[PDB]
Amino acid sequence: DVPTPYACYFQDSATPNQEGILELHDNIMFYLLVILGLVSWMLYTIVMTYSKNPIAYKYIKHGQTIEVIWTIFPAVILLIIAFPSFILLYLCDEVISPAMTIKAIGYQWYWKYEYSDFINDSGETVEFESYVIPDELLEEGQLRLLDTDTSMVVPVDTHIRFVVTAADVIHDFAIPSLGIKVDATPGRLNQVSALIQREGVFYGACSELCGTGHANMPIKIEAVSLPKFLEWLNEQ
Amino acid sequence: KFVEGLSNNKYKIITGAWAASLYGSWVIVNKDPIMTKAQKIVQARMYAQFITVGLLLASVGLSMYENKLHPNKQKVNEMRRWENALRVAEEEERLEKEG
Amino acid sequence: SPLHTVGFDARFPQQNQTKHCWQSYVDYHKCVNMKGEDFAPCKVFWKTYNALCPLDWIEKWDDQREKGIFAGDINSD
Amino acid sequence: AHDEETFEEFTARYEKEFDEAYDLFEVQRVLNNCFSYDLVPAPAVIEKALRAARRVNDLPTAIRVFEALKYKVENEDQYKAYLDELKDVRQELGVPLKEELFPS
Amino acid sequence: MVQRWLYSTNAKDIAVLYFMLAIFSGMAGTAMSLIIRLELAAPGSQYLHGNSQLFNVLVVGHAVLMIFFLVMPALIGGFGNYLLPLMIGATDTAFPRINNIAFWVLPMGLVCLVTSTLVESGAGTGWTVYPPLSSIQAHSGPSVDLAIFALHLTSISSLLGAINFIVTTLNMRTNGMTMHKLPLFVWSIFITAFLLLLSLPVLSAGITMLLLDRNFNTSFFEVSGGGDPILYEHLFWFFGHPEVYILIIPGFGIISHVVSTYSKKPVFGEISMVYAMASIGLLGFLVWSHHMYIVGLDADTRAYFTSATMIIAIPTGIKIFSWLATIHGGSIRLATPMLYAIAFLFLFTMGGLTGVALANASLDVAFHDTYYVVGHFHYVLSMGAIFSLFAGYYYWSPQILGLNYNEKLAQIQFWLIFIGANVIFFPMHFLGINGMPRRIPDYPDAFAGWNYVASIGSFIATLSLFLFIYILYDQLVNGLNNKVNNKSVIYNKAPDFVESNTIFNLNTVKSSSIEFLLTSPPAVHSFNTPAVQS
Amino acid sequence: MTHLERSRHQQHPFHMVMPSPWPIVVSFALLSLALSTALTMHGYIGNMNMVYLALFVLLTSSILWFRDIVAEATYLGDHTMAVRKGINLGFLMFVLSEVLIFAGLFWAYFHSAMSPDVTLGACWPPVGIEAVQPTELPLLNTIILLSSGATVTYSHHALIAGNRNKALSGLLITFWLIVIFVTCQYIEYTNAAFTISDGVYGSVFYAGTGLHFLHMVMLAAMLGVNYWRMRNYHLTAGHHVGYETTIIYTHVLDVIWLFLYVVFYWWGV
Amino acid sequence: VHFKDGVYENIPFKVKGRKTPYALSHFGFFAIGFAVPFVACYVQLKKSGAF
Amino acid sequence: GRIGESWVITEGRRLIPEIFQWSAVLSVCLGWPGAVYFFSKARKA
Amino acid sequence: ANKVIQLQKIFQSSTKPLWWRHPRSALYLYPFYAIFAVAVVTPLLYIPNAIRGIKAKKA
Ligand code: HEA
Ligand code: HEA
Ligand code: CUA
Ligand SMILES: [Cu+2]
Ligand SMILES: [Mg+2]
Repeated sequence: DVPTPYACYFQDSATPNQEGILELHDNIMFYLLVILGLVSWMLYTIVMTYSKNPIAYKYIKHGQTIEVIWTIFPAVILLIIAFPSFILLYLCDEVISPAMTIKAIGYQWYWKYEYSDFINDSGETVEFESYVIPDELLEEGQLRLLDTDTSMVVPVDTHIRFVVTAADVIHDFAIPSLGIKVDATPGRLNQVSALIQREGVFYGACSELCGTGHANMPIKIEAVSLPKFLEWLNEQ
Repeated sequence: KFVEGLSNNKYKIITGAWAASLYGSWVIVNKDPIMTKAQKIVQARMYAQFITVGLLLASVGLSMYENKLHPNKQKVNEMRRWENALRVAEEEERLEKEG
Repeated sequence: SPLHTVGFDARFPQQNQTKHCWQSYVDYHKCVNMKGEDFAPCKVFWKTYNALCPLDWIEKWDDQREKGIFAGDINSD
Repeated sequence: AHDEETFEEFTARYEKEFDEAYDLFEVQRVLNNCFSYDLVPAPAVIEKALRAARRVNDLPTAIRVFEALKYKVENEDQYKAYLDELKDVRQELGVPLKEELFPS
Repeated sequence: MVQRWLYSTNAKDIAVLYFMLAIFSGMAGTAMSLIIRLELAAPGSQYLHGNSQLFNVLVVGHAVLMIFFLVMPALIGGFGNYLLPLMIGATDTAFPRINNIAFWVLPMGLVCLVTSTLVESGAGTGWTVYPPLSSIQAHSGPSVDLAIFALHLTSISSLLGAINFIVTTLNMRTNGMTMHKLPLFVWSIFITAFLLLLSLPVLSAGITMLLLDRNFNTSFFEVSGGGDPILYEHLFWFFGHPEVYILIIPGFGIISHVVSTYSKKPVFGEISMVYAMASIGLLGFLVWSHHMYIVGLDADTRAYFTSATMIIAIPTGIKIFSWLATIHGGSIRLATPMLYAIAFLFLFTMGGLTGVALANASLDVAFHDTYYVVGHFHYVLSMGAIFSLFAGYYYWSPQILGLNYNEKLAQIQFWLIFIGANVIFFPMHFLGINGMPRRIPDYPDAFAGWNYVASIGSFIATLSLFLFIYILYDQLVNGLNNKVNNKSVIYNKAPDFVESNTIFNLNTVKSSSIEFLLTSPPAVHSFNTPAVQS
Repeated sequence: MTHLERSRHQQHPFHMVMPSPWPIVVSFALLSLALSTALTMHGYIGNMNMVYLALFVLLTSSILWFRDIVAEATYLGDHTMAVRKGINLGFLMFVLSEVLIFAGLFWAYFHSAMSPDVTLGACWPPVGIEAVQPTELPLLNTIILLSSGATVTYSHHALIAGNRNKALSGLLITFWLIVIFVTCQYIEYTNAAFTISDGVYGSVFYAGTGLHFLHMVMLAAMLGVNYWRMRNYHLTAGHHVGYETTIIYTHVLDVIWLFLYVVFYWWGV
Repeated sequence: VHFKDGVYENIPFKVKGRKTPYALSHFGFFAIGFAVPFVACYVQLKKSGAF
Repeated sequence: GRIGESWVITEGRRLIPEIFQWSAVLSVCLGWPGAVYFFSKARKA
Repeated sequence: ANKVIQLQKIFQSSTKPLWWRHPRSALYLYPFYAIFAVAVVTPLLYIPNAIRGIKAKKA
């Protein structure tokens, strides 16, 4: 969810998409570390046993057997690597039957979230601009530069598909915990799906250049249970 | 009655005929074994573009040969799409009410 | 309990949805200008554009419709 | 010829290439081209190399044959069972080895 | 002397000037890298107080200056201009005034790029200068216009050098060079000069479309008005991937030559290696949108591009396997360009493996505009092209300059840049997979350790370049004394085992290309007569 | 012949160019042009007088460079057959680079045309913009290029043959033919319903046709230079590489005009 | 005219016969090269804030 | 080979001491982030 | 007007450089040197006026 000092792994799982991305990255790294180990072992063995070699086998310049095996081995490993990424790419675009929708339109150096599925029985759509808390009005426990005074809040255990766009410079809606990253270009709406499997906060940042206020542009998504979300949406 | 399907693809037939025209002009002109490669290429290109822009007006005559058979297009295909867009709304909300 | 929305349209399954909002908006203004001036099950289109595309786009297109400089004209007489 | 060379064609080709050399550059050149192949040559090659180094009348290339061979072989049992096969040529030609010449 | 350095249509005295602007601009770009990584060392507003626009200006200056004014000159311009006529036996290149105007329109691109960072605070977009971030509404001023006029001038320089190289190795070869007998660096400069004139026209068209919708009121990417900014991403990255393949292919040529000559062995299957390099060249156009997996392409075209970037990945693999095969079984003489050649293999295999981790269009949604990407390209660009650049200089400059360097200082320079650059870009992977975005002035203070470790490394990587500057000085004022007084290495190819010293002094240089047979600093008319070959 | 009067020559066919001061001057002028047109686009200098003189000094330095190359090619006499094949292949690769700029412009047209945005009315051409019909003036200035190609190819094949009165007549009438093309193209520009700012359609349309417009006015300057040095007896019967260069250029300009014309005037309306 | 060749007639620097030491020119070249981004930072830090 | 110490033993003797130093140089060419994390205050130092 | 061999006999037989070897080449290069020096030194006095930010006096 949130980053940790001196960490060397992913911000952990919330969505089936992020679980699939974590499993796929570990499978790809498991297939890559064999190649890295044998490349480093070949380099070490060669440069520490042929440096103290006084003659050079200069009459070895081609061999077809070992040439075609080292050109057919990376094709095999790359087919095995590309075999599950097709499954993830073709399932992470499957947005059949979501529950509710969000718009996450990003202006210059803030976001503006809006819900308009009409169960708020005041009648209207609900919007809020979601400015960063400036870093002198922090009050004794608040995470620096990625906190927000007005969070987005989503429910648990419903598929939510949110579209995203801008009104200016190309932004990016990017949370690494939910595995969601999509460029908010000002011309088109871009939709991505989510199924958040546990309550709690999730932090993210803008991951496209916006100009001066690129760092002062965070995303804070609290995921609460469905009755508390219904109460919040009716009250707000 | 074939004008519908092979006049929907005008600018595929024109481009394929241009490529085949340059090929069938080049294989004719290169059989003369006296000239430079460049003169053969530019003569083949000239013959090809002449027959291609000559066919571009034949397709205009064919285009109004299609236009009498289908009057005032681009605007009544839009309303066929609109009828298929209204049926998909009524079929859906009637089962939303009784489902 | 309920949280229903537009579901999944078969015409626009891609990642972009700008044509989906623009077509739903122009077809709302094509239903309620043509068959009957307001009484319908073409509130589906209203639900769809008001769910999908943002308020600045809706305000810009409605002021363009008022001034008459709308892009895809809505069969108005 | 990029087709492979069998051992008999190897030793016949190189014996007829050690017989023809006349200068010192030629003997050291064909000795380097014989040793920088993959196999170690049979002593039918190397006693002819010793004779071809005797024909040019210089000593240390009739010693570096033996040290290059000690670098060539896989252990020292092969080296000892090799060196007792070139005993009398080393005797009547009078060349030394390295380990007895430079004791260290 | 004015007609020998200002008019100077001779391809030997243009390459020295190329190298002088290369070392000047590389010093400026690494000053910018030092300032960036010095400001990012700790959370909270460091040395430049506030002022994120200045940091954006500094990072676009570092990126575009060190790409288009150090690596592309000191690999294409300098090394091709000095060596491509000197390996195929041309007396010097065809169209000589064309590669004089290429050099002389480089530093005016440099001076307009320098004065672009002073007027109206400045162009900050990053080197991939995007709309509507750079259109006149969100970025006003004459700054980014001068910043892309620099790209127009550098684009013109590299294309003129490309046409020059292509014709001068398609016609003026020597007597016996057939269509496949050239040394592999000639083939690298060949294929790179093809990719230049097949790629950068699209770049210059896209960025002049950016200029005339900035100032001439057109609407190519101004979206309220018809256009779309996705068309710039297409039109830019159609050059943007062939640009780095252009920057890395002469690196492959240099590394092939130095591992061929420092292991006393020919390269394992030179014909298959040049087929792999040429297929990498003709295949590097078909994968241009692996930098655009996020913007909203379909899953079908994303599936195509994540299929095709792995077939991009395979011939680089067979090239690295042939490099391991040609250093296997050798007689490896560990001098200072051979050390850089050995380090390049490991430090580029590492970046290529994390590159194919990036190449999955599935996996790019967790890694885009994130310091994992910086860890990948600051491996395969930095360590790749510049370890090949150092293995070009430390291997060729005793022949070109005619002054032998110091050897122990060269080895402490190699180990200092190796350690002090491996400590920078390795924590960038942990910063990436923990969630740090790119181009931030600084960050939420969770990941406060790896930035400090990278900043304590960048000072080592700068001190090694200061020692490289002292290596240049010690080579320039103590060349003959390093020839005589036993501080250097003199013979790069050692005598073989059974060869005497009196026999090594007959055949001193056992080369396979022409360049190590010309005398130190070579004559201005080297090939009076052609250089025959069978 | 004698060795003594064989070693008094070049010993290889390739060109050895004396040090000439026209990379440095035209590079100076290119820098001044770039900075002055980056400086006057924002109102820092008052008028366009300085970008005018910068463009003029670039033009006159490059025409002095071409003066130096025609003097070296036909007076000092170094362009032998190896150097001739070299400069021929160099011009072929330069024009292969120009057609890729044209391909980038066609990529822009196709990408914004076959997927039209929702602010254009979702139809190509957009709403309200009266598109140019392809059959009135486009038909004249697409048949005039074919007639220009036919007369420049018979002027070429009369130059190889030996007659002067035919090989000069073809060059004169192809010069006046394509300048009649350029003038009626300007006539087409000065009464058209959309400008370069009116939407994306006018933008990419005027970008493509204006780049072809500037390319053929540069071709007309090239052909005027070639007619001058054909009248002044520079062009021979077997050493006309600077004329084969421009006929290759005008034939590829004709075919890229027909591509531009078809997909800019028939499919795009 | 073929320009005459030597060990120090291939570079624009004159090294052996001078009046000033070579270290002055050789380190001032990279001094101005290393100090052009510092003067860019100074002219950008006096235009907006302080310094 | 045929006569001598066997090739399995005479190449195991050459390569088995090489595996441990390869593991050392790889564990200190990729494992120094562990050594810099070990002394910092995040490990309650 | 068939004046190519006289120009060749002049151009081969001189010591002056190529861009100064013609008879009428004094009228082509002195005004060029003047206008080129003016046209390239003139934006380098307008660049500090742009660095200071002071625009023109137009309208
Ligand atoms: C040429 C490519 C290149 C190289 C070598 C480098 C090397 C360095 N770079 Fe980077 N960098 C980029 C190109 C490069 N960079 C690009 C394209 C971006 C993206 C910008 C964006 O997207 O916004 C970027 C971004 C970038 C970031 C990420 C910032 C961010 O976007 O958030 C950082 C942070 O550390 C950085 C700093 C450094 C430092 C300290 C080095 C150090 O390694 C520098 C030390 C290097 C040397 C010491 C090399 C030797 C120098 C010589 C001059 C040798 C001379 C020899 C010869 C001429 C033969 N640059
Ligand atoms: C020098 C130019 C250069 C080179 C050569 C590469 C090499 C590669 N790169 Fe990289 N890359 C960049 C320049 C380059 N890159 C730049 C400039 C960016 C940042 C752009 C920005 O600003 O956004 C970037 C970032 C980047 C992205 C964009 C991600 C993003 O921004 O969202 C991608 C996407 O696919 C990528 C992938 C690859 C791959 C697969 C290779 C391959 O070519 C690597 C090939 C090497 C190997 C594969 C290893 C050796 C092979 C073996 C050991 C055999 C076994 C291997 C296998 C079986 C796989 N890198
Ligand atoms: Cu919004 Cu960065
Ligand atoms: Cu790429
Ligand atoms: Mg991006």
